[PDB]
Amino acid sequence: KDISNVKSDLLYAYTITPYDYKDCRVNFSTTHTLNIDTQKYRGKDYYISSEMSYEASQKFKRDDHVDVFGLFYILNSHTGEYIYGGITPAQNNKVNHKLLGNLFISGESQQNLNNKIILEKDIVTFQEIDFKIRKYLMDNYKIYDATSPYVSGRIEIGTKDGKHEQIDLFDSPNEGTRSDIFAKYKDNRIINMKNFSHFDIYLEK
Amino acid sequence: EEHVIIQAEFYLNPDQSGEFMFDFDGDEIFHVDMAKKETVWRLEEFGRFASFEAQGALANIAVDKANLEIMTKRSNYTPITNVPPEVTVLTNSPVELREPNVLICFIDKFTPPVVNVTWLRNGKPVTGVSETVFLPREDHLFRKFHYLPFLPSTEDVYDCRVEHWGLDEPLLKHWEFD
Amino acid sequence: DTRPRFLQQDKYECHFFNGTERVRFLHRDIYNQEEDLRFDSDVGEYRAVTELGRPDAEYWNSQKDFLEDRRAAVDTYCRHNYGVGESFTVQRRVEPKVTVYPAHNLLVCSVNGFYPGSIEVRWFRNSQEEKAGVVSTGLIQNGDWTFQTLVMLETVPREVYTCQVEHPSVTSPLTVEWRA
Amino acid sequence: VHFFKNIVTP
Ligand SMILES: [Zn+2]
Repeated sequence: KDISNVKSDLLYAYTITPYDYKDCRVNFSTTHTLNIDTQKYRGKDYYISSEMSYEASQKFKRDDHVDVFGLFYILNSHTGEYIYGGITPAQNNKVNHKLLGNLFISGESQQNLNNKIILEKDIVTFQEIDFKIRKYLMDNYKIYDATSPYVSGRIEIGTKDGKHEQIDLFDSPNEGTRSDIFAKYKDNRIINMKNFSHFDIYLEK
Repeated sequence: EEHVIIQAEFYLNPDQSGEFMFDFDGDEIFHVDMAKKETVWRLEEFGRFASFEAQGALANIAVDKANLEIMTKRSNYTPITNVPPEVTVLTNSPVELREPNVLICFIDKFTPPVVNVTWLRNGKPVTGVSETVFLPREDHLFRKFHYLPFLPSTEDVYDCRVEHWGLDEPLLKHWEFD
Repeated sequence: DTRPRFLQQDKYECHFFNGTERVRFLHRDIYNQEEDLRFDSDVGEYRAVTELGRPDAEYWNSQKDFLEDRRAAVDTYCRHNYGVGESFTVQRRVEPKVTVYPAHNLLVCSVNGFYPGSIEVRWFRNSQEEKAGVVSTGLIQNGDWTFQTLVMLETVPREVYTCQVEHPSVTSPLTVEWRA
Repeated sequence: VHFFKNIVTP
């Protein structure tokens, strides 16, 4: 899977506007799924179906109020909208978290990307964090452009406990479609900013 | 205070020699060589666990030199008070005939990080190399460790000859089995 | 050689408390040996430590920018590096190695090649932890991430006294008896 | 692999 193909798949996959509906009800809840009534946003009888692992698929339950933030993998499907994870306990009080970050490029000098990304939730999904950082990286470093040098790199989510969680930046499994690329988000993994220390970026070539 | 990591770097004149390093809880995690421009691990195995862009440290050094000039003047040209080094020679392990060992010559509490150390067996100088870089002291002085692997005996009498612009005469240290 | 020397030391230091619960960053500009300029998280801006360093303080403090980068080192620098080395520094353990040899008879217990420096050495006689009449070299830095220490016991021989050593790299206390 | 980060001196 020559990186050359990896890259374009990501570029194309990630050139997208996320679904970002705030404080919506959960109509029903199963395992694989979780129904959310995005009625006060899109339209009459519309909604959002978030696909997610069992573990995660069971913490939420009907009537629940939640925040959606997911990258789609299918469209023009009537009244429905489908994503993987992207669900966190709704945020009630306004907040703002300027993220701190280091940008190491194999070859160039250290550079830091502090306060260049702002999260507006206390509890957030790695999806949401992963998305914005990538979008930023794209918008300025063109990390997925056919011409971009970078042959590889990753994201490290630094916690205050002193640990890092990797998130490969050039990884296109299977066919390499938004469905393949965006299904790792099933785990609906989240994080509490009280524990987010900083993030690190690594780019080779 | 459970642990302390220190990024210690200096620049001296007219020697025009810098040094950059990380000190963890006491030891040198690693240092950058201004000569070969290559990060050097105190423990060769560390490199397998982490990397550090050598080029980076040299940048600072550049800056540091400059700060020296801009500070040298600002201080109305007042040099550095030489501060003699307190030598001392311990042993890597309980000496026992023929069984390989190491003589350690711990130089500590000196400040102009400039020194000269010579090893002596019976009396004639002995050479290969083996030494650390100027480690920092909470009082901004220095301590350096020099080494010499020897094969214990009883005939030989080793010597660590420390030369510093502190003592008006070289500093010698004797050592031998029993 | 009489040529004067002009030194310039810079120490960027990280202090960790309870793992990485709460850290502390501190930058120290040092001309020759006096700490003239400073900067502490607990403070937030550069402070002068000696008149010689004020000119700079006011300067850098005028660049809000550069001052945010330093304010964020407890995160992007300290906790980070702590965690980048974690594996081979804080979690480093290296089993000692004790031997016994006679220096009022003489006894000397040598603990070599261990790490960390937190360690405990004991002298027992048949059935009692004799804590009296024993001098020690204290903990000594070797330069290669390993310590050493010698505890000198002072007693008259006859029986069988032994050194008992317990260090964070071995749960079951290590032992070495000496036939007297 | 990981990278130790150094405080850039301005
Ligand atoms: Zn980090």
